[PDB]
Amino acid sequence: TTDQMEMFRIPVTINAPLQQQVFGLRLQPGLDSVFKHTLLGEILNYYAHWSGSMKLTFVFCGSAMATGKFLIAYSPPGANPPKTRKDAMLGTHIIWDIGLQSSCVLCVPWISQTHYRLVQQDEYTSAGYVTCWYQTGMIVPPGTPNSSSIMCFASACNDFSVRMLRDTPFISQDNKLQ
Amino acid sequence: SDRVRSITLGNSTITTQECANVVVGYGRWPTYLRDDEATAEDQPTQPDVATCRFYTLDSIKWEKGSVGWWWKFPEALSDMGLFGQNMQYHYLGRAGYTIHVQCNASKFHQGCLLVVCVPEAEMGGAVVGQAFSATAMANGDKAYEFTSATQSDQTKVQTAIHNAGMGVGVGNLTIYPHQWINLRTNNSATIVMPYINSVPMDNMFRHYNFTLMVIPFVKLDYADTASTYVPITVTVAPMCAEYNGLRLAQA
Amino acid sequence: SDRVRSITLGNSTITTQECANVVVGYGRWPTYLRDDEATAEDQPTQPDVATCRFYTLDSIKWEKGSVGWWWKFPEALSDMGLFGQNMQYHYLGRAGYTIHVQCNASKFHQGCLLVVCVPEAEMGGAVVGQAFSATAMANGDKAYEFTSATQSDQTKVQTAIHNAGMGVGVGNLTIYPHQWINLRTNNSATIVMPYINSVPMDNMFRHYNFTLMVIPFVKLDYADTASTYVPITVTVAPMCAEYNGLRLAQA
Amino acid sequence: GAQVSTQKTGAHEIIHYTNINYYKDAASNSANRQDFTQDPSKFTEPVKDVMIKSLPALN
Amino acid sequence: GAQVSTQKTGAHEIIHYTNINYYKDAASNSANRQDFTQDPSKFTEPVKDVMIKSLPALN
Amino acid sequence: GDVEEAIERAVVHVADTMRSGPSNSASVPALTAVETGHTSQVTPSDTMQTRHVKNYHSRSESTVENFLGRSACVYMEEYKTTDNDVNKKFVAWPINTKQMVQMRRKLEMFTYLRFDMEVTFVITSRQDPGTTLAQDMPVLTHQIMYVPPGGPIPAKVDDYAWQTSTNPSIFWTEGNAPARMSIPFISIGNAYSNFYDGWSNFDQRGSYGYNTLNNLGHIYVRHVSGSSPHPITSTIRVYFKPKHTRAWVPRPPRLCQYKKAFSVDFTPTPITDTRKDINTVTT
Amino acid sequence: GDVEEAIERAVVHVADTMRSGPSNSASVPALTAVETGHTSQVTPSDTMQTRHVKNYHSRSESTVENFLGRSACVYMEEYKTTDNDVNKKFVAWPINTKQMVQMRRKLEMFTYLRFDMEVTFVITSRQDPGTTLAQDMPVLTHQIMYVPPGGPIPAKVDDYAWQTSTNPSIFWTEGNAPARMSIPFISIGNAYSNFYDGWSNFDQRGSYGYNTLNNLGHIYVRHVSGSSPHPITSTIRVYFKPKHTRAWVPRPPRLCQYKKAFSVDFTPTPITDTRKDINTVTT
Ligand SMILES: COc1ccc(CNc2ccc(CN3CCN(C)CC3)cc2)cc1
Ligand SMILES: COc1ccc(CNc2ccc(CN3CCN(C)CC3)cc2)cc1
Ligand SMILES: CCCCCCCCCCCCCC(=O)O
Ligand SMILES: CCCCCCCCCCCCCC(=O)O
Repeated sequence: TTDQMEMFRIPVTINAPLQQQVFGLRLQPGLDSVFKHTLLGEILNYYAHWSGSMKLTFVFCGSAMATGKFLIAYSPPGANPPKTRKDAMLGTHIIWDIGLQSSCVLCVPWISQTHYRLVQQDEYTSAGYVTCWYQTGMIVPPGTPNSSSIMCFASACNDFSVRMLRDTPFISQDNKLQ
Repeated sequence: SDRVRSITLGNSTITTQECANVVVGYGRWPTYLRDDEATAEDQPTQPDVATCRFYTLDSIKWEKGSVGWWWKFPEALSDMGLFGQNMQYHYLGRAGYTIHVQCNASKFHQGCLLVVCVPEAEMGGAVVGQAFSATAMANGDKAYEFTSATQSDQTKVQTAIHNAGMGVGVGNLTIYPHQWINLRTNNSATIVMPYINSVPMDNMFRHYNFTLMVIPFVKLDYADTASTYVPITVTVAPMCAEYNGLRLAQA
Repeated sequence: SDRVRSITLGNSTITTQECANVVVGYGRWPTYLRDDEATAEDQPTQPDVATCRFYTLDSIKWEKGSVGWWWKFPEALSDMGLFGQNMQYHYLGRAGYTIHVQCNASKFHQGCLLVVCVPEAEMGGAVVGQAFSATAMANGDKAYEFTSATQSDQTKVQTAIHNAGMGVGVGNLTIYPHQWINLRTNNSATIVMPYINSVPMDNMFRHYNFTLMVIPFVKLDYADTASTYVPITVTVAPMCAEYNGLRLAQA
Repeated sequence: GAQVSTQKTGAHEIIHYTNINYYKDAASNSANRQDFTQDPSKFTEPVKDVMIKSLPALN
Repeated sequence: GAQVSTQKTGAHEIIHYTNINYYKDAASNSANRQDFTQDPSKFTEPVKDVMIKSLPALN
Repeated sequence: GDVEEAIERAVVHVADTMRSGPSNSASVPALTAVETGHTSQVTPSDTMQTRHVKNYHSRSESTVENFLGRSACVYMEEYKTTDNDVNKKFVAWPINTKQMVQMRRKLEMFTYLRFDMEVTFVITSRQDPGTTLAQDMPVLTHQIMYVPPGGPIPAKVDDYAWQTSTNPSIFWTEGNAPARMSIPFISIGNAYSNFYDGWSNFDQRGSYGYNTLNNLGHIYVRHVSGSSPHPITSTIRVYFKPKHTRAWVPRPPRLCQYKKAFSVDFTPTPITDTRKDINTVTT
Repeated sequence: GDVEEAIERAVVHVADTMRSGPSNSASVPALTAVETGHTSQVTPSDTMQTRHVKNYHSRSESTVENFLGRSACVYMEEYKTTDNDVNKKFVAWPINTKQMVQMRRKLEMFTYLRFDMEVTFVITSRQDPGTTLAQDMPVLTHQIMYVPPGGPIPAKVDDYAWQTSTNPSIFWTEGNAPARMSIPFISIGNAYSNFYDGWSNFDQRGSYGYNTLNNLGHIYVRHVSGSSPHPITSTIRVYFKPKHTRAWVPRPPRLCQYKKAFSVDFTPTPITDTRKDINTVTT
C-alpha cells in the first residue's frame, strides 16, 4: 500500500468466479495487526484478560444502482481455517443483502472453554477466524463504475469486560523528553 | 415495511431487503411426529440446532440461453454437515425444509424465474423402455440442466423443458407450492415445505421426497453493461428433523 | 440377590450375573451443565440416545506374563459411531462415562486385576528431557502395554509398571475411583465417572480427560486345561453428552 | 464492625479474641484456619447401593 | 464516626471493613474506588430521535 | 449509630444472555445504517439461537478511578553534595506531566481532568568513584521545597530562600520510608486541560498550545547541610497518583511517538503493520 | 451489635469408643469384600471387648488450610550493583511453582487448587571480595516489578520500562522489615491445575503437559540507583503462602526424585527398602 488511506477499503469487482473470498482475518483483537490499533485494541492493550462478544459492522459504499449478496461467517477455533465457502458456511454466519439499508452487523458470539482469554493470545486461547465470500455476485447497470469498496467497524457488546491492568507496549522512549 | 424479511435457524441467519411474502407449503407448518401416528418403537434422536440450519447449495450461472435446472432432495444434502452423517447412520428420517433462492440484478435487467417444489417428481427415460442409473438425475448438490431440444442419449432422462420431464404441461406447475422471481420486483423466493409422504417415516437415501425446479419463463436480457451473467444461489435448512434406527453407517 | 446387575443406555443393554457393587465416581452422578455455570452463549446440541450408548472397545489377551495396559479417553472413542462425528464437528464437548470391564474364568483359575480411572494422568518420557509425539500413548482404541523392565527407547513413554508411568507408587492408585476383579468372586467391574475438569467444557481432541488402567497384581495361573488365555474386554458408554461450537470437521 | 470469636484451647484449661478488617479487598484478610468440617464418604464409600457393616457384603 | 461497608468478593465465596478519617481536609481521604455506575448512551446513542433496534433505521 | 454508620454499595454485573429460539418475521435487527452516527445495539440473542447464561463478570477494574489510580514516575534528576559548579548541587523542576511518556499517554486519553493528587518521593544516594574513597559520613538529610508561581527562587545551595516561612517543605532522613503528601485541586479553571488549541496574546500571537496554561510552580531539592570530603550523588524520583478522578470528552490514544515535552510535534507513522495479502490468516 | 458481632465456631473431636461385651451371633462385621471398592468401616468395638473412652483429640492441624498455610521458598537469584555484563545486573523470573522440590511436592498432592496468595520478599547484600574494599556507601534501595503477560520487558538496568505507570511495584530500603503483599485468584480457569494431560495445538502437537497453562507473568528486580565503586552482590528470596485454600481430586504423593522444572520425567525407583526375609522383625 503506497497510500495509507487505501488500507481502510476492501476492493470488490463486478465479474468474479462464482465462489470467491473477499477477505479473511484472525480474531485476535489485542494482538492482530488488523485490530491492534483500533479504538478497541488500544483499550485492550492496557489489560491482560478480556471476555465477551464483539460486533463487526460492514457498510457498502458503492453506487445506489449496484446490488449483491455476501456471506460473512465466523469459524470457532480449529486445526484448519476454512478454504472454501462450503467450509465457511458450516460455522456461524449471516447472509447480507445490499439494499436501502447500507449496513449489516455480524455479532461474534462468546464461545470459549475459559471465562477469560489472554490479550497476548497464544495457541491455548485461540479465538477463531472471520471470512467473507461472494454469495451471488455484484451486478451493475450501464454507466456505473466497475469497482466498489466496503468498510468494517469493530466494537464491543454490552457483556464485554477486561481485567488485570498492565502497561501498553506501543509507546516507548530512549531519553528524557525536553 | 413488509418487503424486509429475516429468518433465523440454528447458528445461521438469512436477511433479504427486497422480497415477496413467504409461502408455507399447503398451509401446514413443519412439526414433530405425534405419539398416535408413530409406528417405530425405539426412542428417536432429535439433534435440533446441529442439523436444523441453513446450508448453501453451490451456485450456477444464468445466461441468456439458459433453459432451467433441478435438484432432488434430500439427496442434495446427502454429504452436508451433520445432516449427512445422521442420514448415513440411521435407517429412517423425517424433516421439513425451508428453501431460499437468491438472484439479484440491476434495475436495467429483465427476466422471470419460476421456483416450485414438486413432491414425487417421477421422471421418464430418454428412450421409451430401457433404464437409467441413479446418476442421470441425482449426483449430490450438483444441478442438472433441462434441454430445449428432445433428449436422445439413452443413458439420461428426457430433459425436454416444455414437458418438465414428467409428461405434463410446463405451464401447469403452478398447482404445486411455488413462487416467482421477477427482476423488476423481487430478488428472492422463500418456500416452507412440510413433510409429505404416505408413511410416517422413510429412508432418506432410497426415496426422493421432492424436487426443486428453477425455470426461466422470460429469458434474461440486458444491453451495454459489463455484467455478463447473473448468478443464482440456493439455500436450504431442514426443520424439525428426527431420525430412527441406528446401524452401521453407509446407506 | 444383589450379585445381578443390568444397565440400559440407549439401544444397548449390559447384563452381569456375578458381579460386585457399582462405584459412582466421587459420589456424584453425571448431569447436564447448569445455566449459572455455563460460559458459552450459543445453544448446545444434545444428541441423547444417538451418542449415549455402550461401545465395545476391542479385546486383548491375558497371559501368564502380562504386566498391564492403559487406554486414554475420550481419544479411545474418537472414531466410534456418532460420538466420533460429534467430536470432529464441534469445538467443545462435555460428558460423563460408564466403564464396564468383562473378564470371566473357571473356578480353577486364579488372579486379580485392578481397574482404576486416573484423571489427568500426565506421563513422562523414557529419556529425561527429549519429547515424544502423540502416538506413544494414544492411537485410537488400541491398548498400550506396560513393561516390567525400564523403558529405553526415547520415542515412547516410560512404561515401568511399578511406577505407573507417573513417578508414583503403583500401590497407591487406590485413591482414585477403582474396583478389583478377583476371579474367585467376580467377573466384572463397573465405574461411573462424572465430568471432572477445571473448566466447564473443553476440546475433546486436545485434552485427555482421564486414563483407564488395568493391572494384574496377582498374575494369572492355572494347570491342566485347554484354555491358554483369558480374554479381557472393555465397554464404555458416554452419559449426558453435549457439544458446542459447530465448525468445519476434523480436529 | 468488630468480630468476636473463641480462640483455641491451651494449657490451663478469656478465650476470646477481636478482629477488624482494614482493607477493601477480601483477599487481604487473614487465613480462615478455624474450619474443621470433614466428610470422608466421598473416598471411603463411593458405592451406589448402601452397604451395612454388620451384614455380609456380597449377598 | 466509623464507616462500615462491604469489601470485594474473593476466593472462597466477614466481608466487612471499617474506615475512619483522621485529617481535616477531604483531599487526605483514600481513593473511592468502589463506584461502578456507567452509562454509554452519551457516546453510543447521541441521536435526537429514538431508534428502535427491531425497526428499520432509515424509514 | 453515631459510632458506626453503615454504607451500602452494590455489585453491578454485566448483562445476562436470554434464551432465543427460531424466528421468521419482518423485523430485521441485524440491518442498520451507520450514517446516523449510531452504534448498533444488537446482541447475539438477536441473530442466532442462544442459551440462558447468568454472567457474574463486573467492570470494576475499568473505571477511570482505578485506571488512573496508579503511581507513575514523572521526573528524576541528580544532585551532588559537593562540587565546583553551584548549579549542579540542587534541582529546580517546573512542574508538568509531559516529561514521561507512559503517564503522559494515559492522561491524554481525556481532554479535561479534575482530581486530587498524592505525591511520593524516592531518594537514593551513591558515592562517586575516585582514587580515594575511605571516609566516614553520618546519615544524610534532604529538603524538598515547593514554590508557588511568583515566589522567590534560590540561586545556590545555601541561599536565604531555603528558610521557608510560608512555602511548604519536607525534611527527610535516609533509611526511613519515602516521603508522601496530598494535594488538592489547585487549578484556576474548573478542570485541568491536557490540550489547549489557542494562543496567549489576544491577536493570535505568542506561545501556542498547552504550554500557555502550565503555571503550577516549581520544586527544589538539596542536601540540608551534608558536605562530604568526597563527592556523593543523590537521585530523586517523583511519583504522582490521582485521587477522586473525573474525566470528560475522551479522545483517541496517540499513535506517533513523542518528540517534545511541550509540543504535539510528531513524525508521520503508518496506520498499522502489513501482511502478505488480504486473505493471509496463517502465522 | 453494630459494634460487636459474635461469631460461633465449634470443636469437633474424633469419635468416642463405646463399651462392648461378649457376642455370639450371625453378624460378621469383620468379613467384607474389597472387590467393591469399599473401605471397611469396622472399629475395634466390633471385634473385641472395649471400655468406654471419651476422646478429646481433634483433627484441627490436618486441614488443607493449615497444611498448605506455611510460607515456602520458591525462587532465589543473585544480581550485582555494578558489572560489565548488562544481563547480570538484574533478575527476570517467569513465575511458576515447580522450581523448589518441597513446596512442589506439597502442592502436587492435589489436582486442582484455588486460593489467594501472600508473597514475601527477603533481600540481603554482601560485598564481593577483592584487593581493595575500603569504601563508604549509603543504604541501598531495591525495586520489585511485576509484569503481567504481554507487557513490555526491561532489557537493561536503566531502561524506560522501569517507570511503571500501571505495573505494580515495590520500593524497599535495606534494614527494614521484609516486603509483603496479597494477591487474589488470578487464573483464567475456575481453578489452578497442577497437571494437564493434553497438548497445545488442536491436532495433538506442540508443547505437552503443564507447561501449556503457565502464563502468570514475570518478576523483575534491580538496585534503584546504587552503583558502588566496588561490586556488591544482592540475593532475593521469594516466599509463597496460600490463603483461603480449596482442593479437589487428591492423588498419591510422588515417589521418584524430580529432574526437570517443566516436565514429569523421572527415573524408575524401587517401591521401598528391603529386609532379610519376610519374618525378620528385629532391628
Ligand atoms: C507542591 O506539591 C505538588 C505541587 C504540584 C504538583 C503537580 N500538580 C499537578 C500537575 C499536573 C496537573 C495536570 N495539569 C494538566 C494541564 N497542564 C497544563 C498542567 C498540568 C495537575 C496538577 C504535585 C504536588
Ligand atoms: C505479582 O505478584 C505475584 C505474581 C504472581 C504470583 C504467583 N501466583 C501463582 C503461582 C502459582 C500458581 C499455581 N499455578 C498452578 C498451575 N501452574 C500451571 C501455574 C501455577 C498460582 C498463582 C505471586 C505474586
Ligand atoms: C481503616 C480503619 C481503621 C480502624 C482503626 C481501629 C478501630 C478504631 C475504632 C474502634 C473500633 C470500632 C470499629 C467499629 O465501629 O466497627
Ligand atoms: C485523630 C483521631 C484519632 C482516632 C484514633 C482511633 C479511634 C479511637 C476511638 C475508637 C473509635 C471510635 C471513633 C468514634 O467514636 O467515632
